[PDB]
This record gives sequence, structure tokens and C-alpha cells, in this order.
Amino acid sequence: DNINTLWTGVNPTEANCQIMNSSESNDCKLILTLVKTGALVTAFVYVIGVSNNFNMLTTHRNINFTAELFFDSTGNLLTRLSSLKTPLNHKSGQNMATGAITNAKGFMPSTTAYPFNDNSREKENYIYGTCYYTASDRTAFPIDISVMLNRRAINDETSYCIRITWSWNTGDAPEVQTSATTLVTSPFTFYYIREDD
Amino acid sequence: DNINTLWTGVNPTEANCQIMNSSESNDCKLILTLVKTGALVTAFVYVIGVSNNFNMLTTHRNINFTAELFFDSTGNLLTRLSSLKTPLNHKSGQNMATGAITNAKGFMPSTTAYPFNDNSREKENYIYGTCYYTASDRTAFPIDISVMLNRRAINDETSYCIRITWSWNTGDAPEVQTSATTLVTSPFTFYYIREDD
Amino acid sequence: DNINTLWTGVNPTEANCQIMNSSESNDCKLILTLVKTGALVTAFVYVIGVSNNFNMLTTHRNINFTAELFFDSTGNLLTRLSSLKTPLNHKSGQNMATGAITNAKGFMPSTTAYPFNDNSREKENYIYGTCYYTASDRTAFPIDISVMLNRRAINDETSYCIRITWSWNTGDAPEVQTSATTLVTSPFTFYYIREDD
Amino acid sequence: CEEPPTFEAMELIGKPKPYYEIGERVDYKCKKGYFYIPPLATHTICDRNHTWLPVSDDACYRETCPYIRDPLNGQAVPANGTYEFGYQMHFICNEGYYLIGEEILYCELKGSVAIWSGKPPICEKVLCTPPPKIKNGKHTFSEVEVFEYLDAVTYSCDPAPGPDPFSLIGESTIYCGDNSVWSRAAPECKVVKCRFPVVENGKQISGFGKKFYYKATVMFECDKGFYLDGSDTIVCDSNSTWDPPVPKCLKV
Amino acid sequence: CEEPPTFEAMELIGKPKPYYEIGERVDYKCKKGYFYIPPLATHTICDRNHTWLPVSDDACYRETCPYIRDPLNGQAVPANGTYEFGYQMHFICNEGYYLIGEEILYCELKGSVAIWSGKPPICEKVLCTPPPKIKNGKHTFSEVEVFEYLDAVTYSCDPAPGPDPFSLIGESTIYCGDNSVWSRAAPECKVVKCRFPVVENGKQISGFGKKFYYKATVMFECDKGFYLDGSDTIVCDSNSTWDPPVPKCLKV
Amino acid sequence: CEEPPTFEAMELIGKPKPYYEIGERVDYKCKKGYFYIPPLATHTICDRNHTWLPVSDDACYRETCPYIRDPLNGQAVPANGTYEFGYQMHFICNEGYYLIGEEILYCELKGSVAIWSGKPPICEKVLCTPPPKIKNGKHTFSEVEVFEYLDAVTYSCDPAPGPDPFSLIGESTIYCGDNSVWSRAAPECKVVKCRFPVVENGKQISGFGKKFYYKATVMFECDKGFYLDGSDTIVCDSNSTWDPPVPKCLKV
Ligand SMILES: *[C@@H]1O[C@H](CO)[C@@H](O[C@@H]2O[C@H](CO)[C@@H](O)[C@H](O)[C@H]2NC(C)=O)[C@H](O)[C@H]1NC(C)=O
Ligand SMILES: *[C@@H]1O[C@H](CO)[C@@H](O[C@@H]2O[C@H](CO)[C@@H](O)[C@H](O)[C@H]2NC(C)=O)[C@H](O)[C@H]1NC(C)=O
Ligand SMILES: *[C@@H]1O[C@H](CO)[C@@H](O[C@@H]2O[C@H](CO)[C@@H](O)[C@H](O)[C@H]2NC(C)=O)[C@H](O)[C@H]1NC(C)=O
Ligand SMILES: *[C@@H]1O[C@H](CO)[C@@H](O[C@@H]2O[C@H](CO)[C@@H](O)[C@H](O)[C@H]2NC(C)=O)[C@H](O)[C@H]1NC(C)=O
Ligand SMILES: *[C@@H]1O[C@H](CO)[C@@H](O[C@@H]2O[C@H](CO)[C@@H](O)[C@H](O)[C@H]2NC(C)=O)[C@H](O)[C@H]1NC(C)=O
Ligand SMILES: *[C@@H]1O[C@H](CO)[C@@H](O[C@@H]2O[C@H](CO)[C@@H](O)[C@H](O)[C@H]2NC(C)=O)[C@H](O)[C@H]1NC(C)=O
Repeated sequence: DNINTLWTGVNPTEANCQIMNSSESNDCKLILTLVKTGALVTAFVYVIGVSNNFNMLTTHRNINFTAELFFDSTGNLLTRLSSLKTPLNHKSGQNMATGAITNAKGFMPSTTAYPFNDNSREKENYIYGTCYYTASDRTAFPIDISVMLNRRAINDETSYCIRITWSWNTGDAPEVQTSATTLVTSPFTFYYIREDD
Repeated sequence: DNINTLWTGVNPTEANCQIMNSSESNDCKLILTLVKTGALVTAFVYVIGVSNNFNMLTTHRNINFTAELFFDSTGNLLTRLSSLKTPLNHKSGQNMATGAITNAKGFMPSTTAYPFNDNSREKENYIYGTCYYTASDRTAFPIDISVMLNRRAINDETSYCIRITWSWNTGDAPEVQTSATTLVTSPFTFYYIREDD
Repeated sequence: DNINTLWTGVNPTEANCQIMNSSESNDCKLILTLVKTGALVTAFVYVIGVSNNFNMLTTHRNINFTAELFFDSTGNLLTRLSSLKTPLNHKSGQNMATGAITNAKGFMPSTTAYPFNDNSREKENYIYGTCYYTASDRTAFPIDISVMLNRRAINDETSYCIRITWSWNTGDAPEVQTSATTLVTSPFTFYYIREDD
Repeated sequence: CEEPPTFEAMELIGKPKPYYEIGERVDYKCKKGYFYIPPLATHTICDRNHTWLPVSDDACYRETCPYIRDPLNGQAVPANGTYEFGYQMHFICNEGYYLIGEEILYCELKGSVAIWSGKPPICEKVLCTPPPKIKNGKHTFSEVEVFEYLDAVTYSCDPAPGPDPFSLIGESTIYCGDNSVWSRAAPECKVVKCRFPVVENGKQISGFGKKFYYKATVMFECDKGFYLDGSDTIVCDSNSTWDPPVPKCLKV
Repeated sequence: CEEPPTFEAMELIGKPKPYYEIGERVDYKCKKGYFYIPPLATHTICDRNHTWLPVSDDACYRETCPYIRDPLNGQAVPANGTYEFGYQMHFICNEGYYLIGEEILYCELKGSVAIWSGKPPICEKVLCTPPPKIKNGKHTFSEVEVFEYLDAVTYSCDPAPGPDPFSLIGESTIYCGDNSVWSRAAPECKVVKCRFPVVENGKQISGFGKKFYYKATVMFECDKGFYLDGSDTIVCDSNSTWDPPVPKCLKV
Repeated sequence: CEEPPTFEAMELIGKPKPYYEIGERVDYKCKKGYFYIPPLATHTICDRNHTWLPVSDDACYRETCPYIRDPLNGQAVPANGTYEFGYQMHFICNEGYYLIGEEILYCELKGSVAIWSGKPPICEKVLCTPPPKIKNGKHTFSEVEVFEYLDAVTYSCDPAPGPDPFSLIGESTIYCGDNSVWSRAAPECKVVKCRFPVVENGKQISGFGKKFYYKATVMFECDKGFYLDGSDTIVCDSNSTWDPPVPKCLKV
């Protein structure tokens, strides 16, 4: 069934995410897919660059960018606070659904497993991984991923939080001003215990 | 449905695992989640330290600890032999179920794919991965994971075996006596071919 | 249900794959498992060596081998073109099913997410990972994995493509002529957006 | 309802309107380096009296960097006071120890997690090379290759090269300083011999002898009906000259 | 229907039959280093007239390696023309620069992806050690330790060690070459003095003097009824000998 | 049913009771470094005759470490016999080869998998520095910088510095040993000349001559009615002294 997936869709025509502070409007395409897998959620996440400034991050040595995702009590995306400006919905072929979201709270990371402001359980709120950047010379550049589930709230509305940080610190930059085209990260898959329906 | 998951639950009040030989009673919380994914099993595993001795492993350079899991012919956990002292059950919100386990043999690693005492197929019984430790200075420490499916039996009762080994060998220890608090490993997800229902 | 899986089966008696150009007949056993997970596919892939020449690749320093998988418009494997010479089918215990394949197009990598011959979207067609080789001295040897989804077509029949490349470039070879037995890679799991049913 | 209230810990979401209607709701969020703690509200609604309902930034708490343990034979001093966001950590090594690494670390924020600029520095033991070799003189611990903190060496001139001996100019004992450099400059072993001081219409009163070397003190007294022009006390300097110059007794 | 047609871009799938029946289908696939572009067909069926239907390899396009940007103070020259599969890339550094890395890179195919053999080379600045030290002579920039490209040094002999001065043999000015070696061999500072040239039945016409050093030119003219045996012009060489040898005037 | 039986390969699960009831079941498991092979039972039930049913540890088999291939120009010797758990592997290099790495490897168990302590060592070729330079003497292969195993050098003294030549004390030929050190100490080239041996009431019988050098043998015979006090045979030592001392013929 299509109700087991909560996604952004496949390659949206326009940019749906404002990933960096310096940007005034939407800078990139955030491809996020949340699939219900028993008591866990298969989280599939990657970015496709749109703006000139975001694509030019491949010309720098030390770079870090975070995709902030905030959700309310019912498990609905808070677009005004989150990096993603388009709300998530069910599978409709290769696009998002139009109607109501069946058990949005079910796709949310558990507060029991990933608590808020509990310093004695801080370590449990973190997930680390690696994705790759296909450079102009067709070689893979490794990018570090820092995932924070819940832990920090920004206001009275934020009941569920997901933070994904892509970063790299190397001696040589992935690309140069003449070789750089589009900043595209390889799909990263992480696992977390889901909140009840 | 809840029957597709066989787990330990979410953050049990008391320690449910005796991971090390030196311990007399239960030393840590083993969070194990087995989700049926077609002909495969999504195995989600991580540890949360309880005892002072287990939490103090972060002060040492060369450390290795194994979580032994033994199962009978019907696919039920043998608590007296296994590291985990509480039997696994289905999803009941954020806790374990009380009643009967539907197709416990289905969550077990296949004897056809992962044989017992077959030296010409030894290499097939191993799975390797990496998890991270969030240190006091908020940096991620990589920990090597060695997973052995079936391969070795301990007695006439052990029909299905799962062994998870967390290890590290570095020049500098992750923490010091004053910085060390709780030994918590990041969630590790591995895949294996499941035995028939 | 068994229809959610499209696999090669578990350890086939005879070699079902001709992975290298130098081989005249089938050289190894390709274990491929495709499980439908919402809008994604859980792809489980590894190789078990059969021929003497393929098992002897562990005696060399610089090695690279690709498993080419080609599919038609309906999502059926083209055995005459692909490395795998036996067609994929549903779960039947620990073996393949005999009858018709329910929605074969559903297991295929999406043309919307992974396009063909689109140079401005080239980076999106790549997936990178790591598997391990259990050496004679019982140590794990890391092997780089390069996965190309769709991107390149070979003829008018190839509508869906999956290319898996296992490679290593080290100073010391994994094994020697006296220590080498069987080339077995650890199971690798990758994720991709699936085409519609 | 006019412009919404401004807070130090929380910032308004969206552009503020010059005028608001009755019932309009405005939301706030904790600033960069601040986190929310329940149950206090971070939003306000305009009441029937055209005013904003009471709201405070008391729910937003400051994000802090991890506790830096004092380095061995050194100290970590928070220049701004605490471990709060936007603050720095200064490092000073103890007497006889030098810094290796970053002297200053800044409290940064990377993916809503407070992290320091880098790894804390190490305070290594101060070691210095042998003291300078002087002409016509030798020092103690001559065969010692490496000197540690506060290790002192005493200089002494070679025996007399004839009727006049070698004079030591400056401090004889020098030690290894905090900056891996010797406390004072190496002394000189030079033959210092001053001319016989003779004052016209004046008599010598102190420091009698035929030969005058380094730091030799001689005093003079003028005869009846004669005034002293300069200083009565004269000391022989390092360059074999009387400092102040030899006085003169002038007639009244 | 006889053997199926052969193409340069696409190859037949399976072994070819010597004879085919009416309706039989044969399929082709793009060769190694070639990719398919739709909609043109890559298969043919034998028609009722026992011939193969029209088919072309126009759908198969050549696989190309990534564009190599010219190295700083050097150039990337495609020896075979393009970036196509099976071709190579040659690297040549500019005047006063040497190559570090691989001079030649080959366009390879690894997992249906066109990739170069390795990373492109770097053209580093040419630097050379001081020029050779010569006996009885000195060069300019004597205290300079490291010399860069085109840096020239002029050699000059020491003052006269008596009545005859030191003669300079060869080029005085030498520069740092492209192969990190000095352009020419270091000159010689040797005392060159030739014997007084005297020809029987002949008179001297040019280069008058009592002493003859390096490169000294002397001309001779024979007396009445005498022919010259050799060359009239004689030059003193580096080994203090007349080259060509001193002429002789023989009687007619 | 009393205490359950004890086995060398398998251990009892849980604390043993001093007394058991009829029907009570006790289970065993293979010890650390042992694995189970079916179908033999690893459990026993107490029968009606208050005794335990027959059970054996024959199902538990010893865990073994991987086979270590003999190192090039060396050998791997299992000190305890096999590759079993708790055993060690010793390494000895062949004649003219030295060990690089760990001489001893222990069979360990990490996550129920038998693995060795580390990587096996390498036996590198034995090479030694030139032999010691001796005063008044020279050796063969004087210009050779590096010497390999069994390479021998012969020493020879310089020509006579007058009427007496240089004497060679010790072995002339020395070779490169197994411990990268020269087999024997370098010989001496010293002028050895002994005093003329004269015995009162005794006559010389062998080794006639006017000059006596190193290792010179002289024999003595006493006259009629005289007994020898010491040894008849005397040899000149390295320190120009007769060893044993010059004999004396004493009257009877
Ligand atoms: C508008 O303002 C009036 C005047 O201050 C508020 O009425 C007062 O409310 C307080 C608190 O309950 C009482 O102690 C006074 O007796 C009230 N005075 C009068 C004159 O009414 C009123 O509550 C406000 N209304 C709204 C809707 O916010
Ligand atoms: C924190 O303290 C530091 C150090 O005292 C302040 O930085 C100094 O600021 C003054 C005035 O602008 C300058 O003259 C110095 O050069 C600075 N020194 C260093 C080491 O940075 C800083 O402004 C304070 N910041 C806050 C937020 O309190
Ligand atoms: C077999 O060959 C014949 C002869 O060339 C083909 O018939 C010709 O077809 C062309 C094209 O339509 C026409 O212009 C001519 O008028 C035809 N000539 C005759 C004599 O029939 C025919 O099409 C071929 N048949 C098949 C089944 O391929
Ligand atoms: C591409 O060009 C290269 C370089 O010109 C060719 O390689 C040369 O081939 C000739 C003839 O066989 C040899 O004499 C040279 O030694 C080769 N040089 C190098 C550097 O390889 C090559 O054959 C050409 N290949 C194609 C496919 O066009
Ligand atoms: C208890 O012990 C008795 C005595 O040994 C067992 O009976 C014997 O069993 C053997 C084996 O079948 C026969 O050969 C003998 O004829 C039996 N002798 C007698 C006197 O009965 C008996 O089997 C045991 N019972 C249990 C329940 O273990
Ligand atoms: C295996 O063999 C080793 C080596 O012979 C034994 O270790 C020696 O034990 C003796 C007696 O305790 C000591 O004197 C030596 O110092 C030991 N040598 C080394 C190199 O360890 C060992 O005890 C034997 N172990 C077993 C289980 O058979």
C-alpha cells in the first residue's frame, strides 16, 4: 500500500528546500523518503543542488550544511520552521498524494527511544553515516553525515525533530570553478525506532 | 501488523543483558529489533551501558565484547545460554507483547544460507560493519562490528545462533576516568536471509 | 507474501552467473534479493566463486569485476545480455518460484529518479558502498562497490539496468596460491527508488 | 496591535506587520545557540483591548560547549565566563612548560550541536641547548648536552696569562628560562687594567695599590684652598677607563 | 538468409548460422566503449525475399572520458584526437617547468563508466644547484645557493700570476637549462702562451708583438721565388700550440 | 542423584545441587575453545535407580587457529603441538637471516572465532658494517661498504719498520656472523721481539738464531749433574715475554 510511505516525491520541477542561511529563496531539492518497516522507519535522504551558491560548495575545502525538519504533535511538517518548504505526503506513482495523511505520527522518531533535553541519554539521539559525491573526473568523494533525532526543540510547536548534517574537511576541494556543475550527494539510508500511530 | 517485529522493546527500566564474562549480574541494555522484510530480516542492534565496569571500557585502548544469542528448533531464545536474559516478543507500542510468538522460526537466520560447521562455506557465515560512540567532546569514535550467523553451536538445543562483536584498537582511548559516563553504541543495521516459517 | 521478493534463491547447486569476460561458461553464484519496501527496493547482493580462475582473483593486487543486469519493458531479466544466466522469480521457501511474476516492473529502478543518457543528471545514477572478504587468516579485507542504476543501455530491448562493480587496489593481495580457496564477498545492501507497477 | 515584542533569546518567525487585527497570532523561535524547554509558550495572540497577551523568552535556554578538562601542567581559562555559544577558551601553560597546538578554541555550532573549534593543546616540558662558549673562560656542566628548566651554570675565567688576571664582566650564573632561552647573556673574560689615577693638588684617601683591575674603587681629597671638579669616588669600567673620569682640584 | 551483416559499433549476440529461415530474428548490442541512444532498432528479421531487413549501427554512440583541464604551466594533448575509448592523453610542461606524475594517461572502462588511468601530473618550477667551481677563476652570484630558470652567471679569470695572464677558454656566460642542468660546460682559466713563430724565407705581415697568448692571429708572406706550404693564417690554441702548424716557405 | 558428572570438554549450566530428584534434567555446554557437532546428546536425566543416564563430551570438538605457512627463509614451530585454543606459535629464521616482527604468536578467541595474536614475522637477510680498522695492518675488501652473510676478510700486517717485522696476533680471517656481528675480534699488528734465552749450566737444543719473534719455540737441555727446574720448551708470547719463563739448571 501507498500509505506505508511518506515522501517528497521524485525530482520536483522546482527547488523545495532552503538548506543554507545565506539563501533568500529555495536553494536545492531535498529527496526524503520515510518507509514504515515494522517498529522501524527506513529513512532515505539525499540532495540535488539548484542555486549557483549551493552548487559552488564543491569548490571549498571545509563545508557543512544541515537540513532541519520540524514536526507538530500530529506528525505534520512545519514548513515555516523546517528547511523543506513543501509538506510530505503518501506515494502517488512517482509523485506525492493530494489527500489526508494516514497515521503521520507513525513516521515520527520515538520520544521514548530519542528523548528531548535528557543529558544522561544524549548519546542515544545520534546517528552517523557516509554518502558520496560523484566528481567531474568520475571519482567518489566521501561526505560525513551527522543525524540528530529529536533532542532539541525550537518552540512550543516542535514535537518531533530530524536533523541531517552533510560535512567534509579535506586538503583538496572536490571540484574547481571550471569543473563544478551540480552538488548531488549519494542516497543515504538510516534506521530509527518509530513513534506509535 | 505487530507480528512482523521481534524485539527487546524500547529502553527497558532494568538491564536485560550480561554481555561480559567478568560480570556476576546483568551489565547492560541490549536493544535488538528483528523486522521481517520479504525473504530477509532487518536486524537493528545497539547497547546502552548500566554497570560501572562496562561503562569504564571507554577508558581502555584495546577492547572487544560479544553479545551471544542462542535459539532452539522453534526459534525461541535460550536465556540461560544467551547474553540477553529476557525473551524476545512482538511489538506492543514501545514495549514487548505478552502472548504467543507468531512464526518465531521465520526471524531466524537460514541454515541453507548460513550453515553449521561447513568449513568450505565458512566465509558466508560472516557480516562486518561499523557503529559510532558519541564521546564527551561530542566527536564520533568508530567501532568495528563482527557478526557471525549460525556457524558454531554450543549444545544439542542451539539450532539458530547470532553473535555480534563490538571492537576497537586505537592509540588513544575514547574517554578518561573523569570524562566517561555511559557506553552507548550507535544503532547498527545488518541484513540476512531468513529461515522458513 | 512471497510476491514482495524477486530473488535468485539460496546457494544454487550450479553456477548461475558468468561475471568475467575471460570465462567461456558460468564462473560464480550471484545471490541477488530484491525486496519491495514501500516506494523503495531493498537490494541484497553478494557472490560465491565456483571456477578456479575467479577464485584466483584473491592472489592479485589490482582487481575489478562487474555483474551486469539487463531488463526489458515488462521488467523481465534478459539472460542472453546479463551476467546472470538464470531468470529471477518469487520466494518459494529457500528457492525460486515456477509460475508468473507479479508486477516485475515494480522491482525495477525508476527512470524518473535514475535517467538514461542525461548528462546533467549523471551524478544521481551512482551508488557507492563497501563489502568484506573473510581471508584465510580470518581477517576482513574491504572491497569497494560501484553501483550504476539505468544510465547506459546496450540495445533496443534494455529498458532497466543494474550494474554492480566489486573492486580493490592494495599493496598486498588478500590471499596467496596456497591460502586461496573461494572468493566470497560479504552481503551488500543498497537502496533505490522503484518504478511503478 | 502594533509591532510584536522583541526578545534577547527568541526571534519572530516571518516579517513583522506595522498593524495587526484582533485575534491575529504571532510565533517565536529560540535564536542560534538557544534551545526550548517546556511548558512555557513561545507565541502570543492579540486580545480585544488591541494589545499582545503576556509572553516571555524564559523557555529558551543557552546552548553550551563540552567541559574542557585543564591540560597537564597548564590551565583552561574561559575568557568570557562560561561555556555558552559564541564564547572562547584560552590556554596558559605552567612555569617551565610550552604550548603545542591551539592557544585559543572557539565555541561553535555545527548541526544544532555545540562543539569546540578543535582538540585542546598539550603543555610540553621546557628544554634548552648548551650555553654559549666564551673566549678565555669556561662554565659548569660542560659535558651536559640537554638542559631542563631552572638548570643553572656558573662561569669562571681561565688562570692569569701573566702579571694581570682575566676579569669577569656581568653575571656568572645563568639559568634556562621559560621561553627555552638562557635567562641572561653570557659573561666576558677580558684582561681589564686601568691607568694609575693621579690628581694635581689632591691626595688619594682609599683603594691603595700599584695595579687597578675591574670594579676598582678609588677616592680623592683636594689640598688646602682647592675645590673638587667632579666626583670624589671613581670606578674602573669594563673598557679599562675610569667612570666617572679622573677628578681635578682647581684653585679658589 | 546467409551470415548477418557486420558493424563497427555493434556486435551480434550469439554464434552466427551459415543459413537462416524466413522469419528468423538476430539481435545486436553496442560494443565495449559504445552506448545505445533511442529510437533506432538494433535487430533485423529475414524477409520473404530471403534477405535481412535494413538495420544500422547509428544508434550506438562512442563512450568518452572526462575533459582534462590543461595543467598549470603545461598542456594536455590528445594524441589520437578525442576523449573516446581506447585513446591516450600526453602531457608536456612549458619552458622552465618539469613533470611530476604520469606523462601518459589512458582512457579506460571500469564498470561501463569511462575513467582515466590516474590523476593528471603537475608542472613544477625548474631549479638548479650552484655552477661548478673552476681553478684560477671565479663566477658572478658566488653566494647564491639556489638558481631558477634562465639565471645566467659570468666567469672571469683571477689576476696575472706574473708576466703572462690567465686565458679564458670557452663561453664565459652559462645559464640554468630546462633539464635542471647548466646550458654549457664551465670554462677554463689556464696560462696560455705560444712560441714565437718564425718562418724560413718568409716575412711576418700581421699580429706583431713579443708575446702570443690564446686566440692570437699571425699571418705570413713568403719571399721572392718561394711558395707557401700550408696556411698563411695561424691561430694559437688552448694547449699552447699553433693551429694550423707554423708554415714553411719552400724554393721553386 | 548426587553431583552431576564432570567433563574436560563440556561444562554444566547453572550451580550444581548436592541432591537431585527422579526425573530432574541437567544440561551441559561446550567450554571456551570447543564447538558442538551433532547428533550426540549434551544433557542427562536421572533414572528410577537414582543414577544419571549415560552422557559423553564426545560431541564437543576443539577450536583451531588458521594454518601458519612457514615464513620465507624461516620456520613456524608449534611449541605445544597443534593449532588448538590456548597454544602458541614460535618463529626461528634460517642461517644468515634475522627476525622482524613478533617471535611468538598466541592462539586467541575473539567472538567465538579462533584468531592469532598478530601477523607472522619476516626473516630479513643478515648484513654487517665494515670490519674494524687496525693500527699497522690492513684487511682484504677495504673499499667494500656493505658485507653479507659468510663474507670473509683476511688481515695482513704492513712491511717491516726496520730490522724487526710486525707480528700478527690472533686469527687473520674473520667473517660476518648470524647476529650481524663479526665472528671474532680483529687481530693485532705489533712489533714482537723476545730477549735472547740463556740458561746457566744448560745448552740450547732447538730453535737456533740471533732474533726471536712471536710464537718462537726454543728447547733446553741441562749439563751433567744438573736437574731442570720448570719446562724444557719455551714460547715467546704477544707481550714480548717467554711463556713459560726461562728455565734454570740446578745442581744435584
Ligand atoms: C480589557 O481591559 C479591561 C480593563 O483593564 C479588563 O477588565 C479588568 O479586568 C481585571 C482582571 O480580570 C479586573 O480586575 C477589573 O475589574 C476589570 N475592569 C473593568 C473596568 O472591566 C478586561 O479584562 C480586558 N478585556 C480583554 C478581553 O482582554
Ligand atoms: C569574549 O572575550 C574575547 C576576549 O576578551 C573578546 O574578544 C576581544 O575583543 C576585543 C574588543 O573587540 C579585541 O580588542 C580583542 O582583540 C579580542 N580578543 C580575542 C582573543 O578575540 C570577545 O569580543 C568576547 N565576546 C563575547 C561574545 O562576549
Ligand atoms: C520482394 O521483392 C520485390 C521486388 O523488388 C518487392 O516488390 C517491389 O516493391 C517495391 C516497394 O514497394 C515496389 O516499388 C515495386 O513495384 C515492387 N515490384 C514487384 C515486381 O513486386 C517486394 O516488396 C518484396 N517482398 C517482401 C515480402 O519483402
Ligand atoms: C593512439 O596514439 C598512440 C600514440 O601515437 C598510438 O601508440 C603508438 O603506436 C605506435 C605504432 O604501434 C608505436 O610505435 C608507439 O610506441 C605507440 N606509442 C604510445 C605512446 O603508445 C596508438 O596505437 C593509437 N591508438 C588508437 C586506438 O588510435
Ligand atoms: C534399574 O536397575 C536394574 C538392575 O540392573 C535394571 O534391570 C536390569 O536391566 C538389564 C538391561 O535391560 C537386564 O539385562 C536385566 O535383566 C535387569 N535386571 C533386573 C534384576 O531387573 C533396570 O532396567 C533399571 N531400571 C531403570 C528404570 O533404569
Ligand atoms: C605451551 O607451551 C609453552 C612453551 O613451552 C608453555 O609456556 C612455558 O611454560 C613454562 C612453565 O610454566 C615457563 O617456564 C615458560 O616461561 C613458558 N614459555 C612461554 C614462551 O610461554 C605453556 O605453558 C604451554 N601451554 C599449554 C596450554 O600447553
